[PDB]
Amino acid sequence: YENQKQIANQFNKAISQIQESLTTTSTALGKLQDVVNQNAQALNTLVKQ
Amino acid sequence: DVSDFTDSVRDPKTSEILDISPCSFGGVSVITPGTNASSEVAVLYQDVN
Ligand SMILES: *[C@@H]1O[C@H](CO)[C@@H](O)[C@H](O)[C@H]1NC(C)=O
Ligand SMILES: *[C@@H]1O[C@H](CO)[C@@H](O)[C@H](O)[C@H]1NC(C)=O
Repeated sequence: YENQKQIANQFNKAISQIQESLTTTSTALGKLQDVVNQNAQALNTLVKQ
Repeated sequence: DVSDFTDSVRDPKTSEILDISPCSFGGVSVITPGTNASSEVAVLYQDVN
């Protein structure tokens, strides 16, 4: 309660930084991309055979 | 094609280029309320207009 304004400001600033890091570039979503790739590699070998 | 099927042909009389597409095929699913409940079903033809 005695420091509520500081906590609110740095909460808002942290959300802004997360938004910027998702905006500019993101390999952080590699795990969802990695799931996508091994499926498409699985079918490309099935058509190849 | 990549799986060694012919997809385009040239007409040996009029020299017109023709594309070849498969005839429709898919799966069939049967939706039932249960034999003890009723003898009716509904049919789902998968992946077709
Ligand atoms: C082949 O014959 C058809 C009719 O018999 C004709 O329309 C066509 O132009 C002919 N093609 C050639 C290459 O002579
Ligand atoms: C299915 O085909 C009919 C007749 O060709 C067409 O009117 C309809 O829009 C089609 N629906 C699709 C492509 O989802």
